[PDB]
Amino acid sequence: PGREILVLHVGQGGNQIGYNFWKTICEEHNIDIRSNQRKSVEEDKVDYKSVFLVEAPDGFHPRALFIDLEPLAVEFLVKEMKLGSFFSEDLMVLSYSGAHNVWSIGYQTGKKLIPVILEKIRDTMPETLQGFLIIHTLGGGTGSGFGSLLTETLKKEFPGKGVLNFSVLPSEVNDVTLAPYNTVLSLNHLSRFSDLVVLFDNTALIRIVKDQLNYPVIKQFSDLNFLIGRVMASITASLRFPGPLNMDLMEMAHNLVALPETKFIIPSVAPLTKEESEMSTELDLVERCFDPTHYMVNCSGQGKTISSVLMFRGNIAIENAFSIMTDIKSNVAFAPGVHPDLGLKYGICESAPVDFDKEVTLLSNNTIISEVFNRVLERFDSLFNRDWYTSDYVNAGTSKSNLKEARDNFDRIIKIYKEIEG
Ligand SMILES: Nc1nc2c(ncn2[C@@H]2O[C@H](COP(=O)(O)OP(=O)(O)OP(=O)(O)O)[C@@H](O)[C@H]2O)c(=O)[nH]1
Ligand SMILES: [Mg+2]
Ligand code: NA
Repeated sequence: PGREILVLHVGQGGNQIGYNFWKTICEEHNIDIRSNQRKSVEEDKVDYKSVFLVEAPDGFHPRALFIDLEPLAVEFLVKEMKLGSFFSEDLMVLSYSGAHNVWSIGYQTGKKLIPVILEKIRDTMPETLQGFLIIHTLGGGTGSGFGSLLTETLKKEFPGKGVLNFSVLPSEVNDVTLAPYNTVLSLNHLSRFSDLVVLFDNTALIRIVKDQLNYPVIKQFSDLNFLIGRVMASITASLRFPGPLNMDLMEMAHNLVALPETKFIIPSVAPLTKEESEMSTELDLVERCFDPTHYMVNCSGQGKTISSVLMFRGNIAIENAFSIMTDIKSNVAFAPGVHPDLGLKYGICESAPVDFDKEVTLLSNNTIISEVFNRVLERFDSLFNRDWYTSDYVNAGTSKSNLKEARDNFDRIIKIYKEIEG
């Protein structure tokens, strides 16, 4: 017993992403998400289901909480996807009134539900829990504010356990005009209390789906969020299936976080289709992961990699994984202080993702984060310098001084990344 993880889904986006994540986890473990049972004994594989799944005498359940300040996103999701016996009511923490896209309302209002959330965690979490994953968007009010509150709360209440965030940044044109405030307040909070923040944005996700999967249309967020679920599943695969070289959450964080502030990570995965997994080399897949076309954050270029984690899944030639390392270091730009022999952390798992031959997942700590964050800062300043949209932050406990304090700390993080870039 040990290595267990609890996943908290917060707000509309965080819970919708949760559907794709848990669908992927059940499929990888050959669990029927509708019956809660193994699909069969014969195809039960040697694995460690307890990382994300609770086995009870009646069947399997997600080690998850489904948290929102309004009920519709979760209720509609559970009905449409027929999740009623897996996303069960005892795992939901729902209110009625919404955060109205204001971080401060999400933070304040969420405080009222913290006792129930802690009781549920303390009621069912094994003592050996290794950590928490918080799934949320940063541009709305509940994912951002309540997610921030939860990051702070768990790090304070459970010292010694990992707190990792999977966080969706605003799109290149924001689809919430308040998103700069909500994103700066969230990234400030996560810089204080998270151990590692894995970032995504919808501009990059849409580009990948349209250009790598060539979907003719995206009608529901499930046809975008599957990419976030894929990253979450694959970087934990070596906790759940056999393989030559396994790694846990804080093992990956320790290899990535060069300075305490540099905890903001860009993920990528290759290939995106089964057909490509059958006609690709380890070299080709790693090169795709390091290419901006595959980054799940919208970036202007390759940037400079400070540190990276690569998970090789499936039918992997270990000699190829090792021999390409000099080629990665020669062909990918790394930050000036990175020694030629350093900057790579490998995990190798024998389990391929559903029906693929092999797959590589990259977590990159990259100086280009400074460009992504600077753009957020420029959006923030365009509102804040005019005093636009501040009233309902002020009315919910975030003074104008507090907004500025969060902005200035955010800027200090940007400058650390820019300094490392050289
Ligand atoms: N990738 C992805 N983005 C989403 C999803 N749902 C919403 N978004 C994005 O998330 C941001 C809006 O945040 P929501 O998650 O809707 O807000 P919330 O956390 O429910 O907060 P409130 O509605 O303000 O209480 C926008 O940038 C949306 O485009 C989703 O399922 N997947
Ligand atoms: Mg909402
Ligand atoms: Na909303």
